Amino acid sequence: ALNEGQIVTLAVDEIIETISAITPMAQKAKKYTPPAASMQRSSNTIWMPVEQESPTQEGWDLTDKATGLLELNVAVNMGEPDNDFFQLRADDLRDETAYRRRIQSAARKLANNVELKVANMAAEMGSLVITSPDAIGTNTADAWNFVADAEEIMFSRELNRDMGTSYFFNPQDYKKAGYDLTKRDIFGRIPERQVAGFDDVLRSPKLPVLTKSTATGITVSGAQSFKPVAWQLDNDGNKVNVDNRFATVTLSATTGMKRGDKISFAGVKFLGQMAKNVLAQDATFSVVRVVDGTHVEITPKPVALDDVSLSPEQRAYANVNTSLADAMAVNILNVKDARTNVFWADDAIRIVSQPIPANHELFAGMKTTSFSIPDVGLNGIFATQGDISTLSGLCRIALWYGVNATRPEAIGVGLPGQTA
Amino acid sequence: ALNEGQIVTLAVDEIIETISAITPMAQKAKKYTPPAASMQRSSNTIWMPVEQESPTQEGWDLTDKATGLLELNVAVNMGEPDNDFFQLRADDLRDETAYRRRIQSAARKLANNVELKVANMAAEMGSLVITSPDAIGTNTADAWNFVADAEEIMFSRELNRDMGTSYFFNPQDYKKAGYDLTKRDIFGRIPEDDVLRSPKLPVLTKSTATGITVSGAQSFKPVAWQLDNDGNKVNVDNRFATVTLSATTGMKRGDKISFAGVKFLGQMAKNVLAQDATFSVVRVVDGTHVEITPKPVALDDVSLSPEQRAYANVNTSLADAMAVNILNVKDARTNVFWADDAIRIVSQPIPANHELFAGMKTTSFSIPDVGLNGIFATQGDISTLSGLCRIALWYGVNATRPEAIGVGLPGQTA
Amino acid sequence: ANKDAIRKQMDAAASKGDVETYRKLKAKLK
Repeated sequence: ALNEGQIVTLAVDEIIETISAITPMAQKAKKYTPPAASMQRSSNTIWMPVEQESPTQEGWDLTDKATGLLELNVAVNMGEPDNDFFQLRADDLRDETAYRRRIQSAARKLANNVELKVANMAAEMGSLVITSPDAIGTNTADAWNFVADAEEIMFSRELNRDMGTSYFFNPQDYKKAGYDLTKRDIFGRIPERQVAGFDDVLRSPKLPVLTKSTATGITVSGAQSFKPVAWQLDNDGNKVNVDNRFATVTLSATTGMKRGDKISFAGVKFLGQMAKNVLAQDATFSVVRVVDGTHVEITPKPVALDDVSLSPEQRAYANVNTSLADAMAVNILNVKDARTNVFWADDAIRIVSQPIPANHELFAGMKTTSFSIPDVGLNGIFATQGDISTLSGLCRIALWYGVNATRPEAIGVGLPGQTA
Repeated sequence: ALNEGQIVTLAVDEIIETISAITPMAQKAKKYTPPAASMQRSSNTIWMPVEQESPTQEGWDLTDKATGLLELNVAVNMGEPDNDFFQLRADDLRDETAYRRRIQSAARKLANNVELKVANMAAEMGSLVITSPDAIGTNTADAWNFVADAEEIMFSRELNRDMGTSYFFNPQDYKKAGYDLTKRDIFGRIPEDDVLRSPKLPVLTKSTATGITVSGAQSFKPVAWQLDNDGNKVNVDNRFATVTLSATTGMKRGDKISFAGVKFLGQMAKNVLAQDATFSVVRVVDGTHVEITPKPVALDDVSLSPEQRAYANVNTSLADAMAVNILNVKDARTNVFWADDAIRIVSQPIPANHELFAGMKTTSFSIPDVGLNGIFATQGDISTLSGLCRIALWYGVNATRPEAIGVGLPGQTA
Repeated sequence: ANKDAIRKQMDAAASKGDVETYRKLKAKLK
């Protein structure tokens, strides 16, 4: 009974409403819309700026304010679209309700995969790692207070000066921590400000399990020092921004190391971002990739305060008391398999999306309509085509988006049970 | 931002102009249109007649002399179309110039296939082999004049209908031959002796066969027809002759061979030439059998009827144990030359039912300069979220009269 | 001059879908 226009409108409406309602994790991420709109299938690397607040100056005459801080950009790439390709059988097109249900199932699949991507990003890119042999529980005698520890480590580092922190719990630890699901939805949101605050604790069942690192005795090789640099020359001789998030270090060996591991050099201590005061907490670094059998990359760039070569504008970007020494130990943190809990600041994860470049009505074989989800910030396409093999139509919903873990130092992952 | 009609027109125009522009060899090959053009996808074996040669008929009374003459045919199999099946993306269709660039890239590959097929067929089927230990150059004392030798061997042999031959150089030998190229097209065509250069001329690898001799006394005769398995009469392709040899180790398709005593004849006058008869093997059947591309028909053969002897092209038959010389002793990048109908390009329009099935828009075009017939089709796919585009070219290159196709092999020092 | 008018005729022919007229007009333009 449905005609093509009703098919398109109902499907787009269902996708938008379902994806907006399902994902809480993507809502917490700060959506970023590139100024550039591209007609190319291969998305250009978006270099979006990362802003650290300048200290306010008081007085009538500000001619001498100067102090142009270092401008650093982070790179986000958009992968191939995440799509759901399926057949629209005659049963699904019998009336409005069946079509709504099928499109809702497709949107549930896409939204679940978006949440999975965000959760994997946070777990495998989170720098602030907090561990102890205990397990999360209500009693204070022999259990965690994950919210309290995360709040304390955030306040000590002064990363979230004004805005609130988003805490995410896997269902088991969410139940253990004492949070009740009564009068609550699946994710822990209450069925119902934006300027400030809005500190929320939610339960996300998409948090992965962090496999333990089967690596012991790895020592730093050489003396590595890292300085945040805004520009570098590419092979063409032009100037390209430097992703100052990742710093590659040289180790004795990388055997038993993978993407998800966490490390914490023995002699390196964290610093308050706004005060540069040495903190008692050991500095925690998260690996992103293992380049070779000798080199490895880590999420927070260790920039030592006690660097003579460091410029004052570069010294503003400091999170380490002293650089890597000659024979420091990696001191791997995640020693036991455990489901992770992730927390991050206001702008510690960004969702980047731009409309899919496609030309409509040129090829009469398929009908493609572009839709956007403003609440989540995902741009997508909805396409249908008649297939003679199944004597029905083929439908495809493709979402194009890129998750970027900007400011990985503000993403915290807390995994309990690291007994030995 | 290109509408459907604009897509079709721009694509077809781009394909036609660029393929007709960058096909130098395919435009020197004769264009043949099959008389029977039907909407069928099966590739028929087209039998085009070759020029009829008849014995000298002298005297006032010629009774029962028109009858008995041989009419021989050569077969071409067009086969399956050469397609370039790809996807059209949004950036390609955003404006006319990008679409023209994409379609030009596709038709450039199609022209690659056409030229590569023609050049490889000419190099591996050409039997008028001329070699010299020297390298091609303008130095009279120490260099080799490829064009002069090719013209002399084609004139002595009388296989050129007096319209001139076509010489194709590879860029190295074209540069060495001292051709100015400033007053010439990119290929040397004198835009508004026709010596041209092509970058798709293959390198003819050396042949390692050393101790090859004819197995037994073999004589070949031109046969007009034969009975197939169904009992009907089918023409016999009188180009290739199967020769039994002592051994065929180290012999491959494209190897140029010669026989010890066997010599060319003037094709029309039947006078013995100085040059030894040069043959090209097109297939190695067994360990003792090869297939050489011109059939050696001997003047001195007494078993031949005068109608059959009118096609003789060698001095003598193959003896019991005759040495088989190998001409391509050393690796050299080939220079080819051919005369008149030595290569024919056979093509007919691709059977299509336009505007009959919704979703697929097929447009049938033709390239007049080259003589290729093709089809251009677009359809939209949701498994790629892009419009599939297909360009087909249905053609068959036939090397009619391989005796008229030549291969020049410089620097055969041995 | 008339080149801009024959270019409009070329564009109209291309939009219609007639390759032969488009090619003839393109040859005329050059």
